[PDB]
Amino acid sequence: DASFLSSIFVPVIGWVVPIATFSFLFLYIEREDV
Amino acid sequence: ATKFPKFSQDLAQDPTTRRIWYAMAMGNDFESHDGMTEENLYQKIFATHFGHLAIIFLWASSLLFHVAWQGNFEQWIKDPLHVRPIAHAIWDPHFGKPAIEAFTQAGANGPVNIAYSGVYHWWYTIGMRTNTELYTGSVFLLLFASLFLFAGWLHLQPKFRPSLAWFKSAESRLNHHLAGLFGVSSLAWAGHLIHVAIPESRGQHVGWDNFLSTAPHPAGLQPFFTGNWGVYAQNPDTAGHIFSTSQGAGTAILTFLGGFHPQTESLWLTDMAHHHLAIAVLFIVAGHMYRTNFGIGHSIKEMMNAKTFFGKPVEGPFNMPHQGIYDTYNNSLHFQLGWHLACLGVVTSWVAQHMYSLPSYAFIAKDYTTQAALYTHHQYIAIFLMVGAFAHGAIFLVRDYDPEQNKGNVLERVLQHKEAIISHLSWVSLFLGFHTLGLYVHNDVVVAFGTPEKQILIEPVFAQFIQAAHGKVLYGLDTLLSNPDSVAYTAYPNYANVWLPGWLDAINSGTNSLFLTIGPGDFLVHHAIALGLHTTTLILVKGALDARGSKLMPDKKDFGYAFPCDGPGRGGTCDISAWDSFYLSLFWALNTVGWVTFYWHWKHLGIWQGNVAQFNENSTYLMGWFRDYLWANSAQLINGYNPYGVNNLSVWAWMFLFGHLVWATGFMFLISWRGYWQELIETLVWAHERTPIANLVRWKDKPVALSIVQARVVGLAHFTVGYVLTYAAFLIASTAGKFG
Amino acid sequence: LEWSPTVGIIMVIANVIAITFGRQTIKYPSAEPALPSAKFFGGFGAPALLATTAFGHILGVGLVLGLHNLGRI
Amino acid sequence: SSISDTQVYIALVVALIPGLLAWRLATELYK
Amino acid sequence: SHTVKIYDTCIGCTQCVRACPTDVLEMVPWDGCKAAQVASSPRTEDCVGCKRCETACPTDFLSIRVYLGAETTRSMGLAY
Amino acid sequence: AKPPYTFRTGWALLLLAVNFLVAAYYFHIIQ
Ligand code: CLA
Ligand code: CLA
Ligand code: CLA
Ligand code: CLA
Ligand SMILES: CC1=C(/C=C/C(C)=C/C=C/C(C)=C/C=C/C=C(C)/C=C/C=C(C)/C=C/C2=C(C)CCCC2(C)C)C(C)(C)CCC1
Ligand code: SF4
Ligand code: SF4
Repeated sequence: DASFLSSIFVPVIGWVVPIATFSFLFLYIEREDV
Repeated sequence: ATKFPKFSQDLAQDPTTRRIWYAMAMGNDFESHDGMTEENLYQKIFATHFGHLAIIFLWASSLLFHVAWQGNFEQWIKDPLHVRPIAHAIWDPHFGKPAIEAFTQAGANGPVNIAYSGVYHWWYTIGMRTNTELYTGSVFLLLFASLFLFAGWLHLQPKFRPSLAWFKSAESRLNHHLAGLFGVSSLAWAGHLIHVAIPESRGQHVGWDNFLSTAPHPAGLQPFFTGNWGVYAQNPDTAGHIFSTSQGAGTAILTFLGGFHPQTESLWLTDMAHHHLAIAVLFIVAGHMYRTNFGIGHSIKEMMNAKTFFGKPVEGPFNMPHQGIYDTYNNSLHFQLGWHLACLGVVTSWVAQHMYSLPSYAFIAKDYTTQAALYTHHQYIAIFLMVGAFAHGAIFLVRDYDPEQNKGNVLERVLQHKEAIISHLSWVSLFLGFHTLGLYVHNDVVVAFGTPEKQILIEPVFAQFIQAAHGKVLYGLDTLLSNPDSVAYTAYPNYANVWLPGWLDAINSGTNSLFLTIGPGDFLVHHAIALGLHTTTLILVKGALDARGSKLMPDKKDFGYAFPCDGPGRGGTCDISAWDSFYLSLFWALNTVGWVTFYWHWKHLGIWQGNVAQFNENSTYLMGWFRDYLWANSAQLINGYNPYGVNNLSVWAWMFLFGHLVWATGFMFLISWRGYWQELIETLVWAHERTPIANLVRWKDKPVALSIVQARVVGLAHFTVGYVLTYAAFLIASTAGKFG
Repeated sequence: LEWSPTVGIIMVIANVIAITFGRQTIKYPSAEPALPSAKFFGGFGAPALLATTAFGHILGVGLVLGLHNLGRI
Repeated sequence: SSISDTQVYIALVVALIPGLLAWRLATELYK
Repeated sequence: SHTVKIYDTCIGCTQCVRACPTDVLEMVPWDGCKAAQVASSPRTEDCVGCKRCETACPTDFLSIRVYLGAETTRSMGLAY
Repeated sequence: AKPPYTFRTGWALLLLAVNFLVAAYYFHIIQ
């Protein structure tokens, strides 16, 4: 009865991972430290 | 420099948005990273090999996990012919209720995707029977990928970084790859087949719980050491055998039967076990050839530089100068990469050519959409690997080749007459193209004018002879294996061709893809295939051999592999670099695999309906292709959704339109070039700096149009993604709509 | 488990494996009472010799009881 | 029908191990 | 910036200096040709990379060459 | 060098002879 995991993981993969990933990568490519 | 990307001070100081794109496209080019030595190059590559390998094993773990948790594998065991396999579940909030109803298929509780990769046939053939076995496989691959991830981390540590001498020790790596990675891995696969896969096919459960108890053969290891090896071939499986059951099951573990199993229409498991044992012994024997720390063996470098043939002076092996070829191979990673991509692409084509003809997985020869997707998959992977082979040959010739160390050898001789090679490829390509197109257009015109008997129809008598040399009685040539009086049939001094009755039984039944009957349409499409291969080779070989310089640009090696052009002068120099022959050849390669997969699919789609006459009568003119293959098979695809509703082919309809869109978007990058878009973006920059409230924010890095080479990249990537996704949607939906 | 010469040869094989490991990786194999041959023994003391054969009996008893528990011997 | 909830939870906990090892390897390859 | 280098097969016909839209090139005294002058590229930071100098060069393959390198605001030709 | 070209035409005649052998099996001259 672990079919409820999809309603967690598919929003995480579709929204949380892109927002966190693109936020990291955007602030990293605009950073002037390294 | 002081900012991303860290590996390029030149890119890091770029003030424009080009910095980001070229940072992405140069991230895996470790040689062009700043401060890169050769030892750090090899060490970094070794670690990325481990990480990549872990990506592969996590992927295979995913396959096992989704079939185990979401598939219907245990229900598919009891009926592989009538049950649809499940890939994974669908969780999509965008689906309406008719869509959710349309994908609730294959006896599933909710919406699911059907698997077309044949992983059920493969896991069932090699002995898996339950969902827990798939589960333990996936967890084992999770820990196995953990092992490789840790190994790649560990060989970046200072005590465990290998030396540059370790990487360039080629004879030890060849001995270990031939002996271990091929030989022992094939021996262990024979051990798996004999211990697990054959007893599971005979109804007997063998697991980790009881394999140390269970002997595979009732005379276990006594006739092996006494030399009475024929005991393991006695009592094979009968022709009344039913797979995964005890009825008709023999006790033999190493047979030599030949042909296909009668029920499953695939190769015998005992033949495959005997196969992997035989080539295991032979690869282990091969892995003792070269010299290592133990004195005996061959030095490949002494074999290249050898100049005497039993006291008679020669130029080298086969009287050919090979001095420096060892160092040319061993010191260049691009020579090695192009060479391995060539061999791996040939092997990938050879896999695709043998998995439809000689299937090895139980009941996969009746799963048509799987057969189609697997052939087309491996042929596309193979043309990509061949294009990469010649691309890295060109990168070798630009970056890593020197003619001083290769002075007088065979590669320099090939460079010395490169215009002869290129002009003869040009001649063979024109000579095939004019006449193949000419016969097609002749046949089109004469069939259009109501007179189809005026077609130029040419029998493929040579390949029909080869099929008759294999025992195919249908042509009536009465040659080597079709002639029972022949010495090749009887094997006159020894009479030991044990494979031959089952082989002729398999080749003379017309109910499989084992040497399909061929006619004039097969002739015409094979010369289209030869045109495609020769022309793709022309583009690739020309760009490799002109990579260092041509008459239009003699100093081309001074600019690298990929550069836009040499400017407007000397007539204009668009697409002059060696990278541009990659670019131009990828079109010809996709075209070629389009022709071979159209031909595969339409011939087999005539087979699977009992109407071979459609292909045999209509493939000789191009309207027959355009009408009976493209137009006729796409109907149930394009009705995947319509004003009346939806069905299970609606993803394939949406993907078909999607692939057309991505392919057509590629034309924008391939036709429109840069300065148009740069002049456009400049007015956009003006408007953003003049627009109030929008003036509050702006860019940090300046908007510029994509570069010329980047445009060719983005356009070709669109073209190929649209090409693949369009043909995949059409292939899967046409075959799965006509055959479930 | 009735005694057969297969049990004898698996005890001898475990003794040979243990004397192989005892020759390869004992830190001090040459103790004070040495063997009279010291050429068929590789160079030992008598206590290192019967240490290796006692560990071979550990391995051999474990092997033959495990293989009897499976069903092989 | 399928595998249980305990097996999916155990597989996720096991998959945390190549996740951590992949994080270390990707940072080492950059370093 | 881009790299513009002048090879010794120059004949000093000054056409590269005239073709240059951003004043990279100038003519300096020399003695290896009849015209007693080579081209020289001191302002390669102004070089946009358009290669009009290579179009203008009359020698059989190019006494002058432009090697495209790192991009700046000047070499990309941005007014913004 | 080698105006008779005796080495490269030995292998060319050998390949052509193997070709005539396969063609001799084709036209049923040798069975
Ligand atoms: C017995 C010892 C041994 C073994 C097993 C290996 C194994 C390997 N080495 Mg290694 N190596 C060794 C000794 C050994 N090495 C020694 C002594 C040295 C020092 C000289 C090296 C130095 C070395 C380097 C420097 C590198 C490797 C690499 C590799 C990997 C190759 C990539 C791969 O996945 O191949 C897998 C290939 C096969 C399993 C067989 C070939 C595949 C065939 C073509 C397919 C056809 C078979 C069959 C039809 C497939 C069935 C399909 C079905 C399963 C679906 C592989 C894991 C590379 C690597 O990845 O590093 C991590 C690498 O960079 N080796
Ligand atoms: C074993 C295989 C192998 C290996 C190790 C390499 C390794 C390398 N290649 Mg190579 N190559 C290969 C196969 C391989 N290639 C093949 C098969 C081809 C033919 C297609 C080529 C063609 C090729 C060219 C033409 C070039 C290289 C280059 C390079 C170097 C840098 C790569 C880089 O940074 O790209 C960065 C990676 C990216 C920018 C990612 C691009 C991702 C592509 C476009 C796919 C993305 C599409 C998208 C995700 C699809 C999904 C969309 C969805 C809607 C469905 C590196 C040495 C370059 C080089 O440095 O040579 C000097 C170079 O110019 N290769
Ligand atoms: C019935 C209609 C027909 C038509 C319309 C054509 C049309 C064409 N043929 Mg074709 N051909 C045909 C029948 C036909 N062919 C048949 C039945 C054969 C079998 C013998 C050939 C064999 C053939 C060859 C071998 C070649 C052509 C070529 C050509 C093209 C140029 C022809 C020409 O005279 O150029 C004017 C002539 C020249 C520019 C130079 C002379 C070259 C000629 C063709 C060969 C002379 C060499 C000599 C006789 C030794 C021959 C060697 C050969 C056996 C390999 C043109 C597209 C040429 C081609 O495709 O090149 C790309 C070419 O090389 N054809
Ligand atoms: C339908 C599309 C199409 C066609 C027919 C061709 C045709 C050709 N390409 Mg090609 N190409 C195409 C698309 C196409 N390309 C695309 C999309 C790309 C990607 C950019 C390329 C990239 C490409 C490269 C990079 C190369 C080729 C090459 C070739 C030649 C291959 C040899 C051959 O077949 O000779 C036979 C010729 C033909 C089949 C075409 C012309 C025959 C016509 C019918 C002759 C009769 C004309 C008749 C008088 C009617 C004219 C009416 C008029 C008077 C008004 C040939 C000219 C290679 C080449 O030039 O080799 C030397 C080469 O190097 N092409
Ligand atoms: C049929 C048959 C047979 C035969 C076989 C054969 C003999 C085969 C062959 C095959 C082959 C023989 C193949 C080939 C392949 C090849 C290729 C695929 C190539 C490629 C190449 C490349 C790609 C190159 C590259 C480069 C460059 C360009 C530059 C420099 C560098 C390099 C070199 C890398 C037998 C007798 C067994 C039996 C019966 C059947
Ligand atoms: S590339 Fe352009 S700016 Fe540079 S020297 Fe030539 S003409 Fe002048
Ligand atoms: S055009 Fe060439 S040869 Fe003439 S002055 Fe300029 S660099 Fe010299």
